[PDB]
Amino acid sequence: SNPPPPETSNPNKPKRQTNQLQYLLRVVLKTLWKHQFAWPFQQPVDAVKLNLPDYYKIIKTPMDMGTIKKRLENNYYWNAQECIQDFNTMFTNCYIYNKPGDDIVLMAEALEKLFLQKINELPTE
Ligand SMILES: CN1C[C@@H](Cn2c3c(c4ccccc42)C(=O)NCC3)CC1=O
Repeated sequence: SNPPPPETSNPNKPKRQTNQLQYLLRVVLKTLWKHQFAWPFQQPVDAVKLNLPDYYKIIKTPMDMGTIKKRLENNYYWNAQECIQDFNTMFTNCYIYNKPGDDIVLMAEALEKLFLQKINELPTE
């Protein structure tokens, strides 16, 4: 009914950290996760429960911070850009599905503002 949970662990992928991946987990994710607006974004959108039966028709690639958090904890990302893309996909999804001015879009905008500020201080590759 809902799409399967996105993959958060990669078998046979070696454990490798980078400065940027460390920053994305220990600074960026940590700051966004504790924000008062984080909660709609802490797990996949359950469009069946939330009565959004057109959501998956519009959103071909769902993404959320719970998935990102698990991916970072599991060292699923090969590089920081994959993780940054997941954050960007999450925000884009919100902006192309919901009416501007709806609470959820205002919440996404506040989280993205903080995200982009932290990304301005991303360590150089
Ligand atoms: C990440 N999500 C959550 C989904 C459910 N949803 C919506 C609002 C909303 C507000 C607070 C929690 C969930 C909310 C809102 O303002 N207008 C309608 C949609 C839509 C979406 O893209």
